[PDB]
Amino acid sequence: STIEEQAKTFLDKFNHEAEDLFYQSSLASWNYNTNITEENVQNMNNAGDKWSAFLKEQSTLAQMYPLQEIQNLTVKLQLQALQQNGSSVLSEDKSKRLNTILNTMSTIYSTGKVCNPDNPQECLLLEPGLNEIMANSLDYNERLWAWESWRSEVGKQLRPLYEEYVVLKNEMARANHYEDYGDYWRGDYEVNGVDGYDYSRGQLIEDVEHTFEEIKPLYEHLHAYVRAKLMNAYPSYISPIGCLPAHLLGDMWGRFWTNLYSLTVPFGQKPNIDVTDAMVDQAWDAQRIFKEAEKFFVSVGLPNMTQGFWENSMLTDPGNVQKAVCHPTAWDLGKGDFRILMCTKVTMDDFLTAHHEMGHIQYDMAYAAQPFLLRNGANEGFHEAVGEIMSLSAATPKHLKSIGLLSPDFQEDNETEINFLLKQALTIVGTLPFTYMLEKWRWMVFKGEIPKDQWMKKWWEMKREIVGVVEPVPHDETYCDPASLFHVSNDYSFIRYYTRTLYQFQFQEALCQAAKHEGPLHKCDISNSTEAGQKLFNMLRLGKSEPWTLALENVVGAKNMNVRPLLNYFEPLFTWLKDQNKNSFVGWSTDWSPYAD
Amino acid sequence: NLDSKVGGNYNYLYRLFRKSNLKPFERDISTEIYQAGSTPCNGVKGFNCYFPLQSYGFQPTYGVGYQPYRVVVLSFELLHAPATVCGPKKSTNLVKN
Repeated sequence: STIEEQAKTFLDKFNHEAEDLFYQSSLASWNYNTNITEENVQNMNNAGDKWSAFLKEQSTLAQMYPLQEIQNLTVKLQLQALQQNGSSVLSEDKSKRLNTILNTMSTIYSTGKVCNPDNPQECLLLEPGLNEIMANSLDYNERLWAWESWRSEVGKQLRPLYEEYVVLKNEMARANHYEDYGDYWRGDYEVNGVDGYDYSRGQLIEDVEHTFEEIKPLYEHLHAYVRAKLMNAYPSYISPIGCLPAHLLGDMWGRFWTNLYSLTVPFGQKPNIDVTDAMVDQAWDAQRIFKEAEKFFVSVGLPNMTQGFWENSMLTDPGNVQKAVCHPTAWDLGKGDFRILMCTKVTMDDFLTAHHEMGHIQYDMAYAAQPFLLRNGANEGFHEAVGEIMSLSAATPKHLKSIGLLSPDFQEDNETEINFLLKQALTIVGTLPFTYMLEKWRWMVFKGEIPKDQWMKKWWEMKREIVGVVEPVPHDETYCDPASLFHVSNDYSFIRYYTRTLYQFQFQEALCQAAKHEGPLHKCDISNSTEAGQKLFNMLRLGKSEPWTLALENVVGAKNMNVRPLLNYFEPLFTWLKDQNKNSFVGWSTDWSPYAD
Repeated sequence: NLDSKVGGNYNYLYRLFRKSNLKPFERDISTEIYQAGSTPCNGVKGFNCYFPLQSYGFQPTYGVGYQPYRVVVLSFELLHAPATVCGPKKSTNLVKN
């Protein structure tokens, strides 16, 4: 008779129906990604629309069960996502045009290309074509031609499409009783219903701002180290107290600095750790790469992989007859069906990638006992963070000497470890200011604090303050930098990259303290230690059924994000960068411009 | 390797909802619509009216743990009737003298 009995009955039947259609919807996308056919493209749209319209029909009966009469926490969380009507709150005209803008911006990004200024006949697409050239290009003009001319036909063309994207998504949050669309992505961290563990949505703005303050002294020493290496090439354009050009960051948007690791090597007289040449002599194939990584999950106490996982894996691309996407992705269908689509070659990166791709599958096995509505990560940052901490322990020299990749006589000292910590810093340390910059810019534009004319005015102004990057050619309001980005144009969460770095280092420090490892943190290895896997398995099976602030306390003992593991793991590198930057100026100024002298 | 086929098998169903718990050794084939709340149903699907029978998805691609298992349950009951069924016997060799 109570509402709780009626709400639980609706959730018991919905978990079965939603799980059956989601499996066929994910299976249709699997057959389309592994094989390109005219039958699979129609099955993906058919099975995709049946599952999409299924949540819309069940949302009508979900709003008829108020959460005020439900005293159960697990019931209100299952009805939290079903209470939202999605795009049904928008008007019929705005709902149909919303999917059009998303499909148009995604098509222009895929079909966009920049023709060679020297060769007007040859026109190369961005991915892979332009993304590959910008990596190894050392030329000043060649990098500027691809970087500047892209946003001319893309950033300027997507501006009227981006203006409509802001207006349509703001009307959805207003009907959902949200302050703005920027608050919608902050609702994933929302926690209510438990005394003392409540987490406000507006708290994330102060959290990412306060944790970034302690990141500055670590980032300023690394930014000055990279600038000192590239100063001798162009001393006129690159000022010691100034900022680095935007096109020289190693790729189009400057997401990762790993492309610059070649010229930034502190010591070139010492060998580097590489497992590529070691796997060639051992003669290993794609079958034993996942097999050796499966034993890594057994040594920590985690269950092994099912027979259907290794049998259904796709280990290569059979030519152009049957084409599959080589971008590594872990696809979770349902009911114990786990598959991964990746093109596996023999490289040092594919070894660490195998631990990352199998980390998502191993992560899904813990909470798989939960209902379909309760199967998910506690937030958007925990998805990729679980797979990264598995690869960090594999990249250590201790784990490489265990299975025989690295020779046991290899000398491990400060000169070898500082070279390894610098490669990870370019991917990690360089990501945090860039992710905090673009995400905070979206929150300010979606809120309305920045007029449409000041989008680019505040973009490059706040860019020299955060990441210390100035544009070689000044741009007007016609260009839009985030419009060309993969995550913004495809409507994917851009905040998950900033919080992931803080979550993965907390887990790295906690697991090494449980297994009683001594010394620096980058020397830690979680293999053969079953004590750390038991403490982590308790949180992995919770998912989002419990508050992420409560599940985080059961591992690291912290109720929020903390920079202490970020500084300690980078402490050996921070001490070396401080001594090398004494001859240079630590920090940068925002008043310097390459075209303003 | 037998029941599961490509595309799914909807022939095998199960009773998801019932007003109470079944008694030992009881079989209920009633298809009557389950009523969760006080809202009248009268065999019509709607609010607080759910069709109890649900389908088992059967394909070879599902994980090993959720694969369907054919279960044969033998009920052993000793009544006051004369015993008939017994275990197998054994015959040995015959010797004389």
